[PDB]
Amino acid sequence: KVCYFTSNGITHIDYKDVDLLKKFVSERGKILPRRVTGTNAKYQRKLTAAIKRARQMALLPYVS
Amino acid sequence: KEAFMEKLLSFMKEEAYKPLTVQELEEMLNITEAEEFKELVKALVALEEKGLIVRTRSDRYGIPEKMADAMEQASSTPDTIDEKDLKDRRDLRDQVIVTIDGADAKDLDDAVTVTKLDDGSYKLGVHIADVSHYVTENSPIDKEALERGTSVYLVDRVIPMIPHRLSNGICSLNPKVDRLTLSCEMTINSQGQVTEHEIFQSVIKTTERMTYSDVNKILVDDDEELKQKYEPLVPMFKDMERLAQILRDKRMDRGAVDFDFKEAKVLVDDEGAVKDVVIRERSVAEKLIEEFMLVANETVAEHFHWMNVPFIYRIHEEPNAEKLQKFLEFVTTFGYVVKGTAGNIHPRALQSILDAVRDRPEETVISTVMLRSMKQAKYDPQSLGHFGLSTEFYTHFTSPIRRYPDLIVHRLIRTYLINGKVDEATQEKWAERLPDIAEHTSSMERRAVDAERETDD
Amino acid sequence: YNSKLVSRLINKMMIDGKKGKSQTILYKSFDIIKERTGNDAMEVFEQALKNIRPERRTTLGLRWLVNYARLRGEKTMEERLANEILDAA
RNA sequence: GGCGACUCUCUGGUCUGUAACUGACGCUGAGGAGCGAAAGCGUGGGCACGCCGUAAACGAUGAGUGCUAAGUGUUAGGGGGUUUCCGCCCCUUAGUGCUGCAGCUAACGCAUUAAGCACUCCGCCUGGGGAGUACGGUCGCAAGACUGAAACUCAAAGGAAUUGAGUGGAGCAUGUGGUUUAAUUCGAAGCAACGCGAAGAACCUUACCAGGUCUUGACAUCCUCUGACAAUCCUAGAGAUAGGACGUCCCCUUCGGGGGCAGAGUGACAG
RNA sequence: GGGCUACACACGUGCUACAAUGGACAGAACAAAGGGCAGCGAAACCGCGAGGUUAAGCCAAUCCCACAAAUCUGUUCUCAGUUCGGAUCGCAGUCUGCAACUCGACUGCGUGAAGCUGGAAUCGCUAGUAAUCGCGGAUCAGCAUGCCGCG
RNA sequence: AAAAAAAAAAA
Repeated sequence: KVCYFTSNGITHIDYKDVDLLKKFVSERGKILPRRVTGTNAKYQRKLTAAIKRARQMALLPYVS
Repeated sequence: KEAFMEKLLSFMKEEAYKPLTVQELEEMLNITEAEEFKELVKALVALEEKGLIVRTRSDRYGIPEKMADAMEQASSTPDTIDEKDLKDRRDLRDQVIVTIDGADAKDLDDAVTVTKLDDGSYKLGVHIADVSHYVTENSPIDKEALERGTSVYLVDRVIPMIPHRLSNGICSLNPKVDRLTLSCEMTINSQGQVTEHEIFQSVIKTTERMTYSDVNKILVDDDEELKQKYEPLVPMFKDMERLAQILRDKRMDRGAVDFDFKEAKVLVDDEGAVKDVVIRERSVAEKLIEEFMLVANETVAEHFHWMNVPFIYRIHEEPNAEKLQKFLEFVTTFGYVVKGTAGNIHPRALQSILDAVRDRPEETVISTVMLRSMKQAKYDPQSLGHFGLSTEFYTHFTSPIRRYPDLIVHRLIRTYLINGKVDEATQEKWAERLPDIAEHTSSMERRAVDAERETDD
Repeated sequence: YNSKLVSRLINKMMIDGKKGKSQTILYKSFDIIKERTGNDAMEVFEQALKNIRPERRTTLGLRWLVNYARLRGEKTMEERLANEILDAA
């Protein structure tokens, strides 16, 4: 499939944007692999940091 | 607890009862309290453990009526007879019974006794190790014993058919200890005819373990020291010699072919180094035991032939007429003329050649070409006779420690004679399995012989 | 040659049921044996077999005769077989 | 040597740029210096911090530079042209694989990340055992680490290759895989599923998807109703989807009207 | 439209090799079974060849399918990745369907590869066991290393 | 068919 961020031309992922991040976490809250979400390597890395920042500020769960 | 279990069992014994799940039993018994439900579960488990009820693969309870491992088995087998196993066996522990074997033999299959009767006939007891008692059908050892088919006797070692703990222990007719046997007792007249016989289960206690060497020294070498040592047994050994000669004379008169070939025996030491290569001689003591095992084997085969139940035979078919024609042309070059045609030769006509070539330079080769003209003996469910022994009925009964066919013969004896199970379903079961067993064991025998020869060479 | 051994040798030589080919090879080979030795080919053949269960003895004799003949250097099978028989003899 | 929850503070190196400047300002480096798993050791701690410095830390491929087919991923940028883009597709560097030619190799292989063809410099080897031992060491707190024998002994030791100790494999089909895909429909999923189907996938099949769609619908049970139903050329399109022209006779009426094909709408439902 | 015909990368299953008991390349043949009216299709028939062609006879002991092949025979090749057997890839035509593009069959026509006999596996065995060679039909636009029945 | 056992059996 296609990268969300290269597609929609999103250069900057934001940890505050919970709704976006929630598209990339599983039911249990596990970060979905790149192979499953079609994400670019570049954006997987940015995305991963965002989710971890989000988890830290209790925007997202560690474990659902 | 017990009153509840009885009530549940009574309910399940009713004629209208069908196998029910735990929930269906709860409903049918009107159990509404959690403590009564706990009682039901405990009762079902306890009754299932006692084997009074059975749980099906669909978790329904029902009444039963209405519905390394070889070595572990060997290790669990008792080293002594259980008193319960003496039941319905003839007690022969007070009789003079002996084994006669090779000095190195530890797997003693057979024990013999001879009594001369007042009318001048002989009573011969042949008492064979009851291996079928310890190696039950479909046991781990049984499956392995089928796979092996026979013991293999290599130059330096034996590969046994059954584990050494049984073969040398509880199955072996060890000296002066109680042993279970399947016995063939035969009354034999002055012409070597079996006039009466009985096949039965017994318990024996061997008086002595003899060797072929010791028995020859007593009978042939007239050894006074050994006769004094075995003074009580010497009369029996002399009657055994006479009876064996009578049986041999009858066997030869019937026209059996005495294939007495010089075989090599390789002699090794305890380290397996070769010491010597000698001619294997068959002494009087070996030939005596041979005749007793032969008459027991014939008697068992004849008994089961007339009983007309599925059984296993040791057959030797008639020679190939073309091979035999070539043999008859061959011996004519040496000036030996045989009475008969290749398509209807009597064994006696071949024996007459062996007797005529005895102690001649051409003996070994006429003997060898005669053998090559014969067929191989094999196991078969059909009684096709045994050409080489000039007999219509022959089986192997006398060595169940080392031959799986003999172990099958013992099981068929127990099934048909002792247990009286001659029903159609029992016969069909054996009629189906005996062809495969006969083919396999005949293959395993050839494989053993080819390996033994390969080690000799 | 009124010989079952010959007939059996033909069967061992035969490939893909082509019995004719094998018959021809054998008869030609036996001609080569007679032309060299002067002896009867059959006699030489039987001598060859001697040097190479009773049924299995012949089986192995003929099998080896043929197997090794095929491995020899001479160009045709009739010559390879002749030379292997002559050697065996 | 080695680094993974996160943030901030301080601070290395590298790449793509680009072309402004500098203008050979370079390279390898014995020595030396620092860094250097683990462990051991030492002190307060169950970790900090010093010695000690080896380890498949060589890692069995020293460092730098030039030259010498390919075909393809992967990481980070740049250039072009359908392209705002998205997105594909080519061109170029940097890192990292993969399969291979030249040449090289005893063989195995190497292959622009060379074990090819070259130049420079540094480390190293010149049979094995004795032996990393001996001995002076030198470093430590110590264990060790470090440098490194010989007599004598033995014709060997060692590398690769080695080959042992009916069907398979060689070359092309097929069917269920799996994987590659938007979709690659499956049932069957040993038995009969795995040439098997279905006695013929280019297409239909074909499910399933990517797109164009239509909707009593593709079509019935209905019905009341009436036009026969349509054929056909034109317009399109990938065709569906059909829209038009033109062309149609209701089946059958003892003639009340009921009834083909269904126009027709019909209505629960279509299948 | 596509794909199921991918093909990353497995197995089951099926054919063509590993020549000489064979490759050429001529000459002589010997089979059975099955099918055909919307057809079956001869001669002559184009054709390097593959396909078209027109039309007899038969509606089937009267026609057509229809020429079984393997094999025998000499001529090579001659133990050679070859005259081993055929991959593959150019390029050449002929049919058919709606059109051979993914993904047809066939021939023209170079190249001619692998392969010079595959461990465990797991059977049986004398005439066509067998194996080889076939051959016809079904199905079906096209086209069977499939399959059916028969030689 | 000259050298033989396999299979009698031995057990």
